[PDB]
Amino acid sequence: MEGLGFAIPANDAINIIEQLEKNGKVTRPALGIQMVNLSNVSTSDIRRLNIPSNVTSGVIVRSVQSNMPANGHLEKYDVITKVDDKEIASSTDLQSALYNHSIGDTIKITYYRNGKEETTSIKLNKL
Repeated sequence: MEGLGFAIPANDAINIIEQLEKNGKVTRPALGIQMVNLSNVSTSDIRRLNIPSNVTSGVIVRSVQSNMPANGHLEKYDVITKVDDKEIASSTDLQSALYNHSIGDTIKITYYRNGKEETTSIKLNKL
């Protein structure tokens, strides 16, 4: 009967020489990806897509960082047409808007590959 354990925390070497002023975690947010509009939102992009109407053209990735998200979540081209339930057209427009309002906020990117709809959730890094 009965039972005694330990209830003792980890060791403490105490070896710090910096006051710092920030936090830290395992996985952090990222959004350092370069993209470009299909063609400045033109009729040519419409036919290239399939049969849009509410979107009309969009943005396509052409430079992934460490090919992390492109590893599978998205293709090399990654043609995103929707972002955070919002319509886009130019990488500079969506990038500026995102970095403008809602800092460090999480958004959902919706792209299409060979007529195959594919959406993924990604969190933008603040500061």
